[PDB]
Amino acid sequence: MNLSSLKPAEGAVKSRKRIGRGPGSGLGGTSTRGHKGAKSRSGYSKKIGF
Amino acid sequence: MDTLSFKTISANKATVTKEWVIVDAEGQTLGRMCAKVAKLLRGKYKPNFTPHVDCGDNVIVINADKIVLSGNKWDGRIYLRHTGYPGGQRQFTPRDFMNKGPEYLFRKVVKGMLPKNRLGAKIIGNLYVYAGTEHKHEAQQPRQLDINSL
Amino acid sequence: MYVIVDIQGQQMKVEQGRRLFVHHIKDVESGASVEFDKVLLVDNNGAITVGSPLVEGAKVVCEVLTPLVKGDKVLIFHKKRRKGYRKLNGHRQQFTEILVKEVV
Amino acid sequence: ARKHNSAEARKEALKQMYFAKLRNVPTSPRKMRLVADMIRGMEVNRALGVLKFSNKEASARVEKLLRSAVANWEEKNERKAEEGELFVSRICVDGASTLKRLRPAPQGRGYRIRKRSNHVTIYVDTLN
Amino acid sequence: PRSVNHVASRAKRKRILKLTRGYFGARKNVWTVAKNTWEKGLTYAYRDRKSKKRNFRALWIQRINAAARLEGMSYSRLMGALHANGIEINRKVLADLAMNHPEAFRAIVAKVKN
RNA sequence: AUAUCGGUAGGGGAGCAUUCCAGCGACGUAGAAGGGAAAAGGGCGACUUUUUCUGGAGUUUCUGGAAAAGCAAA
RNA sequence: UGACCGAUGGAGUGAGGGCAUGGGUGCUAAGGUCCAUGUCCGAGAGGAGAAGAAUCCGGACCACCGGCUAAGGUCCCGAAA
RNA sequence: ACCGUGAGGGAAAGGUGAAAAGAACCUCGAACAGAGGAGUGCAAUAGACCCUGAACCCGUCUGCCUACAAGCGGUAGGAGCGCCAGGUGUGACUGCGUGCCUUUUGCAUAAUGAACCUACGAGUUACUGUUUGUGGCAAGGUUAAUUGUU
Ligand SMILES: [K+]
Ligand SMILES: [K+]
Ligand SMILES: [K+]
Ligand SMILES: [K+]
Ligand SMILES: [K+]
Ligand SMILES: [K+]
Ligand SMILES: [K+]
Ligand SMILES: [Mg+2]
Ligand SMILES: [Mg+2]
Ligand SMILES: [Mg+2]
Ligand SMILES: [Mg+2]
Ligand SMILES: [Mg+2]
Ligand SMILES: [Mg+2]
Ligand SMILES: [Mg+2]
Ligand SMILES: [Mg+2]
Ligand SMILES: [Mg+2]
Ligand SMILES: [Mg+2]
Ligand SMILES: [Mg+2]
Ligand SMILES: [Mg+2]
Ligand SMILES: [Mg+2]
Ligand SMILES: [Mg+2]
Ligand SMILES: [Mg+2]
Ligand SMILES: [Mg+2]
Ligand SMILES: [Mg+2]
Ligand SMILES: [Mg+2]
Ligand SMILES: [Mg+2]
Ligand SMILES: [Mg+2]
Ligand SMILES: [Mg+2]
Ligand SMILES: [Mg+2]
Ligand SMILES: [Mg+2]
Ligand SMILES: [Mg+2]
Ligand SMILES: [Mg+2]
Ligand SMILES: [Mg+2]
Ligand SMILES: [Mg+2]
Ligand SMILES: [Mg+2]
Ligand SMILES: [Mg+2]
Ligand SMILES: [Mg+2]
Ligand SMILES: [Mg+2]
Ligand SMILES: [Mg+2]
Ligand SMILES: [Mg+2]
Ligand SMILES: [Mg+2]
Ligand SMILES: [Mg+2]
Ligand SMILES: [Mg+2]
Ligand code: NA
Repeated sequence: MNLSSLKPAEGAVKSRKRIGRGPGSGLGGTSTRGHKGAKSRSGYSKKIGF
Repeated sequence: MDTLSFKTISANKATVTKEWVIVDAEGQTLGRMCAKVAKLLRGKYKPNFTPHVDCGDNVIVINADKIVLSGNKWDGRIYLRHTGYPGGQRQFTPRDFMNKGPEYLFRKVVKGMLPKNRLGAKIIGNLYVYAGTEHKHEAQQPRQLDINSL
Repeated sequence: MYVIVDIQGQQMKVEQGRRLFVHHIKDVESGASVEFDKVLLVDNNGAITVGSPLVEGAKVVCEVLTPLVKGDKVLIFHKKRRKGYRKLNGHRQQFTEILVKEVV
Repeated sequence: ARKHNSAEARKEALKQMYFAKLRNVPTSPRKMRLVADMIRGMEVNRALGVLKFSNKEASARVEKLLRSAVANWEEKNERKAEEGELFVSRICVDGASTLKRLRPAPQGRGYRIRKRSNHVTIYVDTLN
Repeated sequence: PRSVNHVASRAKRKRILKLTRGYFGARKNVWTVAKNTWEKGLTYAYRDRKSKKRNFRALWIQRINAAARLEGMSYSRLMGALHANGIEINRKVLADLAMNHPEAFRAIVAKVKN
């Protein structure tokens, strides 16, 4: 190979997850969060030990 | 592009086979005769029947006043209508229609067995009802038909 | 002279030199001779024969002109309102065009 | 060279069209369109009389535009138009740019006022 | 770097607006109205592709009924006789013969009218 | 070969387009990008090709890399 | 059948509802309310019932102008005596 | 700029052409108000708001349809007419069809939301853990700050 035909090993790289970008992706709308409650809001975190 | 190459052909204004027929109402029941008349007008007896074309027959009914209504229907069937004003419901009977004229009763019965659209509104004009056996429809040569055969 | 015969599970009325489109026939070439011997009716300009167990000896020989004709695209759409579910695919049916040489 | 060739073709086409234009007239296009629809298709001298005696304000400007279009026909044909020979073959009114102003309303509110403009185009041709 | 897909974003709308041609009023050219109309039509088309087979079979049956009643039999009796005699001509072919080849239809009827 | 293939919340898999970069190939005043019209194509689709009018100076393929990486409603 | 069980990565849900059966409560009232056993809607399109979330039949990979049936039907609107 | 007594708040707005060669002169008109010519220029549909010139929105012409007709405006059939050789515009007449989003046990709902178009608009990055795909070494594995030569 050279600089014009570079190739990583099979399965070495993988595309990241992108949410909130439409219905076809399966990750739009509520964007994997469910509907309501505390865990659906921006800035929710888990109180560890609670 | 067309990959069918074997279609069913619809009749049109230039390909229909319209005929004038004469039927008699000497002792027939009103509804039972009018169902067959509706089939004749619609064109259910023609092998090239097409539901979007006026492809039926022009029907002349003679001896309309000899039609028979069984039971107490001549005065016990209450037709209701409304004038559009408050307290404006009215009643009338097949006897009232017959007194007005047999063509009115026959038209009322057949419109009701015909389809409820523009085509049916056009079809109802192909029916001709006469009280006696004398009518004037020369130049078209109508064909007598035995309604009991249908 | 016309016969009623079925080709790929569909009955067609065929005469001599007609250029039919039928459902795709696999592993054929241009000019290949195909044979169909399941005639149901034969009408020879006045004389009509109808076969229950088909018409014995009847036969239709055709030649393949195009081995793969694709039909017009159809949009396939599924949607359930207020649920977010939605998908839109495309479909093209596959045909082969034949020309009928001899009608026995 | 492409734009030069296209421009030459357009210039050659323009030599057989007899038209005049009025641009940026400060006046409602919907009101001018009434007069345009009134005079569309008329013989030119009759149209000139109609515009002279019409009860709409825009007819005064349309009359000058029609006179200019007749003069352009005469210049491009190198003669004079005989009586009853020309007619209004095409006329349109288009909306132009709008001036925006503000008018005070009660209780401190303010509303926008639109002062509209229009373009008019007139063609003339012989009654063929 | 900054990425904005202006041309692709506009081309996606223009392609669908090419398909909404012929509609009434705002439904032909106003994007959020035209797109809404287009998808409902696609659901209609899916349903109508299924209902077309039912409609054409009903038309064939009515034409066959008319021709058989000309020949002196009803549709149900004719179909019973056809299935008893075991001939496999389908309703589309029978209706086409009834409308266009009455002699062939008469032959079919006479074969099974025994 | 047989079986299977309705789906909300949600889990998993495989891809398209966009902007810039490296390497390798190309195109352009004998007409680039953009704009209008038409035609064709894709297991399927996101989309991609071709012709023509306008336009009058830049654009693009393949492999890999990185993100201000996609709107119909707040 | 095949997905039962272990260990690990990622969750969502924790407002349910109708019908049938066994009950409590109510007035042997409620499209009422509280449990249990099934089922369906929820998340399920198609057919009949005129038109109905869950009653009757039936689980939609795509195409077809082919054929057989289910519930329910076969005088006309409306397919078939 | 504008707004506020004041502290203070706080916009919008780039592009003719290589070169102004930025249109002498003629015609209509009271007037360049504007236009039609002539001329300059590769180009003026580059003419001063001037490169390109999209949508919503507004017109004219041509083709077909439309004054007995009734519901999300489409979809599947289907005559006739009209254009450029199997394509294309329109569409008499027929069947089926209560938008979409969100929220809900359940919405045509008389529950929420949007005048329309163009443009703008919402899971990102850093560090530390943990699991996994792929790799390098392997009873070992790996350097941090920093230092030399370039
Ligand atoms: K009922
Ligand atoms: K029937
Ligand atoms: K320019
Ligand atoms: K330039
Ligand atoms: K423009
Ligand atoms: K319609
Ligand atoms: K309210
Ligand atoms: Mg989901
Ligand atoms: Mg949404
Ligand atoms: Mg929400
Ligand atoms: Mg909740
Ligand atoms: Mg939650
Ligand atoms: Mg906050
Ligand atoms: Mg003014
Ligand atoms: Mg005046
Ligand atoms: Mg005041
Ligand atoms: Mg909108
Ligand atoms: Mg299934
Ligand atoms: Mg699925
Ligand atoms: Mg060019
Ligand atoms: Mg670029
Ligand atoms: Mg790449
Ligand atoms: Mg973005
Ligand atoms: Mg946008
Ligand atoms: Mg709780
Ligand atoms: Mg609870
Ligand atoms: Mg309850
Ligand atoms: Mg109860
Ligand atoms: Mg829910
Ligand atoms: Mg279920
Ligand atoms: Mg149902
Ligand atoms: Mg059967
Ligand atoms: Mg002045
Ligand atoms: Mg130009
Ligand atoms: Mg410009
Ligand atoms: Mg009337
Ligand atoms: Mg009329
Ligand atoms: Mg509620
Ligand atoms: Mg509902
Ligand atoms: Mg609310
Ligand atoms: Mg509102
Ligand atoms: Mg609403
Ligand atoms: Mg908006
Ligand atoms: Na995935």
